[PDB]
Amino acid sequence: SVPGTTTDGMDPGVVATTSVVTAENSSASIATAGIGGPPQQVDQQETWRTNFYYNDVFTWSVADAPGSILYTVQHSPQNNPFTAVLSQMYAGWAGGMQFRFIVAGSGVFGGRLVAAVIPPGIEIGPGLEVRQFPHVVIDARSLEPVTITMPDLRPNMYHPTGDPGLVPTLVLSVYNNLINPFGGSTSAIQVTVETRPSEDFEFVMIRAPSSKTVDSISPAGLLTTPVLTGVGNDNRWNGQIVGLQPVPGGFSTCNRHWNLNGSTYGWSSPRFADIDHRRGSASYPGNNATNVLQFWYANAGSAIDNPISQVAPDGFPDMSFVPFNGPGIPAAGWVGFGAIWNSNSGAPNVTTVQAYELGFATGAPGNLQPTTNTSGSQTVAKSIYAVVTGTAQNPAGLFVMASGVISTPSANAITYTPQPDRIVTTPGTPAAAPVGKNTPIMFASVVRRTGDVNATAGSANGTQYGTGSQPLPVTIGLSLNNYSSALMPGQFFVWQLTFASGFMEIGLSVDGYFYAGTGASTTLIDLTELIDVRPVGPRPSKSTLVFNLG
Amino acid sequence: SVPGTTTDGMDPGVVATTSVVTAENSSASIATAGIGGPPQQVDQQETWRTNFYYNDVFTWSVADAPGSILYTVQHSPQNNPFTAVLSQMYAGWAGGMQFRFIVAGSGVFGGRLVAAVIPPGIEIGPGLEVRQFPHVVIDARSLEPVTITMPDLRPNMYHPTGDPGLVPTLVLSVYNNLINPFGGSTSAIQVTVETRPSEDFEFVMIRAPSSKTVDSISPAGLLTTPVLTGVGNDNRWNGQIVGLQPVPGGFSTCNRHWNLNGSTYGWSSPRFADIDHRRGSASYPGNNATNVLQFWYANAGSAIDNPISQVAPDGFPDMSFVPFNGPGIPAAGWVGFGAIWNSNSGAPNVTTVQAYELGFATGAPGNLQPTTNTSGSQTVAKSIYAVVTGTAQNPAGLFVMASGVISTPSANAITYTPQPDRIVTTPGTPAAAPVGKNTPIMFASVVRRTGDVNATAGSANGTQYGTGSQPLPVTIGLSLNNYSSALMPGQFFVWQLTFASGFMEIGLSVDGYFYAGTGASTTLIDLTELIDVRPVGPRPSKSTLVFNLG
Amino acid sequence: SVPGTTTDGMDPGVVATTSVVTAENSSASIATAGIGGPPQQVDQQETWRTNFYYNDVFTWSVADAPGSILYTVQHSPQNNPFTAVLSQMYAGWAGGMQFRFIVAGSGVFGGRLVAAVIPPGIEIGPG
Repeated sequence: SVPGTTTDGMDPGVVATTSVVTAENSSASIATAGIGGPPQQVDQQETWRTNFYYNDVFTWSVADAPGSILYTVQHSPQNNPFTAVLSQMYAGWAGGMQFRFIVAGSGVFGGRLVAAVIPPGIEIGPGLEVRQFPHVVIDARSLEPVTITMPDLRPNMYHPTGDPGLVPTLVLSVYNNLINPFGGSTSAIQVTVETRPSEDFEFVMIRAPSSKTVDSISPAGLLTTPVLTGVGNDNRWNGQIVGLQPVPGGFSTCNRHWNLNGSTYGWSSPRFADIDHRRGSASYPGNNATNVLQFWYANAGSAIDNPISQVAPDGFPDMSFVPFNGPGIPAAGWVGFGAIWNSNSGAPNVTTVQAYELGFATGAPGNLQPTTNTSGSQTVAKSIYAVVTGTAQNPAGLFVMASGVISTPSANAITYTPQPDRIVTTPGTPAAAPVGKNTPIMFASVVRRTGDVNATAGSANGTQYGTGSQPLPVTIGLSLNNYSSALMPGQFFVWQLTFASGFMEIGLSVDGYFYAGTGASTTLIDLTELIDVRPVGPRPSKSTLVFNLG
Repeated sequence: SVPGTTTDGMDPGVVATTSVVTAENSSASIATAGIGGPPQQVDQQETWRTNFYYNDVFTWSVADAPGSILYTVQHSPQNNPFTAVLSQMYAGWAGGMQFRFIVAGSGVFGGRLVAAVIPPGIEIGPGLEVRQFPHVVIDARSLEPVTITMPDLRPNMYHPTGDPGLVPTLVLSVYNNLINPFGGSTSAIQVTVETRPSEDFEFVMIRAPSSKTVDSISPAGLLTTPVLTGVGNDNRWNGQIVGLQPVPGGFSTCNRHWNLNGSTYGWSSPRFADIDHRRGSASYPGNNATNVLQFWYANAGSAIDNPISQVAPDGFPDMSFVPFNGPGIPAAGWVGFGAIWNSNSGAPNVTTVQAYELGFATGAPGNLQPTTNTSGSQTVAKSIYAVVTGTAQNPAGLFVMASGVISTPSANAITYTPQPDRIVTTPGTPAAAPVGKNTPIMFASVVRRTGDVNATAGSANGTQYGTGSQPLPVTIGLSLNNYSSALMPGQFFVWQLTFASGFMEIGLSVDGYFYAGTGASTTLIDLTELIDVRPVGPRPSKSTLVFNLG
Repeated sequence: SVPGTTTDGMDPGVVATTSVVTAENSSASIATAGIGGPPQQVDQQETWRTNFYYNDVFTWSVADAPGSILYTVQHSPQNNPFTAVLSQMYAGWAGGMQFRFIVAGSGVFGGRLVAAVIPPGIEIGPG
């Protein structure tokens, strides 16, 4: 006698059936996946085939209305942790995948879930009536686990590993509202999904693992655990990613930002190299050359320095110029150590090095003004400390270093300097807009300033944060490989970041922006207790990513 | 009827037996690998089990004496490309592995090979008499392929995936000298090894792939194909690796150099961050403060800035100071843009920024001299262009940027600036010494100079090369994971770099240095036609890595 | 009793299947392709589909290293001349294709040639 309180790892539970799961579907699936050859990895006694391994956990609270979708998984071999490894050596897959749901509710709870297999081609999100499909209702007082099989409802003969095609989706929405009859702060339960390949799952043809690898079939390995803790940098400042800064108003980033289509709209390679431009004019104001401020400018669209785009040279910051005159330190600007070289020789001049704020402006000879658009604007550089003498040569050149610091009028720290109101953007880039409760984020980093060199994290003067849209390993991996057949528009690729106290989720858009679901919250995430980063796969865009740091 | 000229992929050929392969060994191997549970991935009709997949190719010339070892493979599941993928989801393996040799010689050739399975615990290298083991002799005129089985001669119950233990080795040495009876330039043939798991091969217990991953069990993924082409940088200059510079005299690198034991002997993190030091003395010579050269110095061993070692602050170059006085540009020195800040406020001073050569010296107040040893020396910085005024404060601070350029007296390029005679090294580091025909290499990179800003690769003035011991992704992956149970001392981890014309091999020492076999050649490798990088596994240190670029 | 020096047009020679020529693959290819209606030009007595016909001749130098691609063809009706003539006559195809390789080398030569069938989802290039 086995009581229902304890479950075996090979135990399915109660095998709840749906009308999408038929014998005709299974017989057709084998008889048409036979074009791949004999079925591979179909030994029925293997431990990866027979045991249920962890897929996800999710929270069902009493504040969830009926019809509200709590869980959504796509049919993929990346659901299981072992068919995601076996798909590295095979060029196709076909068949089903069971999902076991364990609802950890007591007998005093009430309310029900619902579980329907949505056929492919149907939009998944709010407004999808799960209860009007062929469905299975699951009580919150259920003790034995309930398993349901995903049939392989596909239009293809088999799913190729790189581009699978159209796949069914599985949704767990609220059938009946969860009730705790007491009332209080203990109004949430949890359901755990595990997964196991069905009796009809298979891989069809073998291929070399030195072919299209794990970094080209899915963007799961772009965000690893050492990347977000202490190794990976950001794509704006080349500093350690020490936080997540939510942007509730939304932003847009053009330079050094790669989408999932493997193309950028900005003017920089995926690295931090020098800014070097030929034949941009330089001048100095007034006539006397004592304590003079060096000025340099060149029109956008004329910098033949990149093989990608020629609005600005490589490594140019996408920061608007805050104007400043005289001995006044500018506030919140990209400032890097630079120099001016003659074009006829290539020799940098002896005395005209300084901490030059680099940026974009609209009118160079008269009043300086900030700008966002690149069309009609000009790349403009100007030193922030006094330089004795200075070049006035019109075909002159500018050489600034790769990384930068923060221009601050005082030693006191300020907010994060790439605010969305001052970010240089070409015409044509998409905007990171909030989708429901999800909001765009930028990866913060400790970037030191010219008001305090020794300013690090936890300094008593205050920490200075610089934010970039993507991590540098993520945009490095995004420029080499293509994920067009990995995420349709209207979807995220969601990772689960677990901390020492709670856990949270961020998702990657098709356009390349990261999305944490915090609502209108703007509090910076600590990211120093981050222990685990693992991928969970494609999820709908209009679904709130779970966020609880405690 | 099947002629012997064409071979099937499932065809073993002639199954040549050795006295190490017995029935008692196989029965013992299954009966004692049963402690892992039932055998896994033992379905005999799988395509990865039945087909021979590529392992290596090697050249047998007429200049090879009898007893000279041409091929050496260790018993591992990384030999096969499919048991290297299946070992990501299992925590052990046990059993044998067949090797098929196809000798592409005509009937007019002569000479023979020999093939013995060396038991574990025996040193592999020159002086190993293969022909006095139980062996199989293979003619060069052989047409049908010949296969021999590796028995799993192990002292353990099974081999754990991370630390396998002691394994047999397989050697293909020259039994009889290859003769071409004509005489000429066509004196070489080729033998190809393929590999296939034996009937007794198995994996024993399953484990989560989110455990110890592919980046902790073997250093195969540290050197990937995009790393060595256009993405990975070096650990000294943060520039694109565009070549391999052989060092026939040998060198030693201390800073930012990680071994396979996951420990460094230098003073930098695996990134390119700023140099920032508190309470190091600054001064200026003479009395007048017009066009004065700024001097800064601080004793080694006193920089409380790192959690690793305190000889120098983070990002400090391991370059000896070449002395220079007056308006004379120094030659071959690490020079980066820097400044001086007061310790009492943290504010960097307005005018004292310049291109400061950063380095090590022995005597600061009198004559400046270069140094290599860190014990008793001092970190010393000095600007190379004139600065109006300058700080003389004794608790002052120094802030230099991460990347650097090359100090050149003229616009003309010179040789690679980190020469082995000027590299700052702590007492206790190992030296990269040549082992036979193999010589240490440093990964070159296009690093621009202060004589020509616009100097890039292929410039008509001449290219400037800066060399670092390891690639930055390699030393980044070496600092997070441990490869102590992956390479015993006296061995390399060899990758096969194939070009558009030929191919060559580099190997990674236990101490962390890279080794290409070019002899006394010092010609820089082009590395712009590099198309493939794949790993071949552990090989003996005293074996010449194959090198032919055409 | 042909000596092997002379080969017929209808003679395959020695047939070498790698691992992907399976019987149930052919059965799952034949029954699937009825979505185009009745199959056309299916008569295994016609001389256009029983004889081997020239596609493309290539060279093999001693300067070619191992791994260098000598002849690669995507699956098409254009690999056969009569199938390429009927390809403009029809609007779809389904089925395999036998490739026969004749090596013009004497007994004094040495070296081998690998031949694999790549699955359709695999990008073919340098790596």
